[PDB]
Amino acid sequence: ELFRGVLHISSNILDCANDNWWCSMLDLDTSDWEPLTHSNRLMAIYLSNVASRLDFTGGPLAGCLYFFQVECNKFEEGYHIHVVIGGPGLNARNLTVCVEGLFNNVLYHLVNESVKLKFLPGMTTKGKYFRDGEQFIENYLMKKIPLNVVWCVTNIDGYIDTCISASFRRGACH
Repeated sequence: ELFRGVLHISSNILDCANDNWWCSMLDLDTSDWEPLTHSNRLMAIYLSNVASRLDFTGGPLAGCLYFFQVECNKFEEGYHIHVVIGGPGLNARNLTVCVEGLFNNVLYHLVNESVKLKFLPGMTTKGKYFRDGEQFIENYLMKKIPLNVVWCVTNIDGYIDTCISASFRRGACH
């Protein structure tokens, strides 16, 4: 059903933030989260920005189900976005180009320097794109606790609210 992939965000990209990134007007509901500040807020804004444009997007990404999770790199500085997405217009021949276009088109608006994110899809043993994204969400992504997971966006019923709920994420762990 749902594809899987990762985008890496080096810390150099955060340094190039312009006023459009900082002066974001969108609401980050941290009523059940850790305080989002500095680059964690910048990445939460970016992830919320990409989802916002996606909810009313057209083309192959219209009518798609998505679940994006930005997390801190486990051993280094920087972040990585776990990307789970799937839909009628979305197939293996355009998945990479659609995901890279979507995330980069938003990022261009928010930075001072020329940057590009590279999408790397999860591959099976035979090189075919993985399609176990919903179970990846359930068994792994939703079992992260902030601020290991920094922010999260989704349009899938059930995760629409639980995904940014620290108390619910601790339930999926236990």
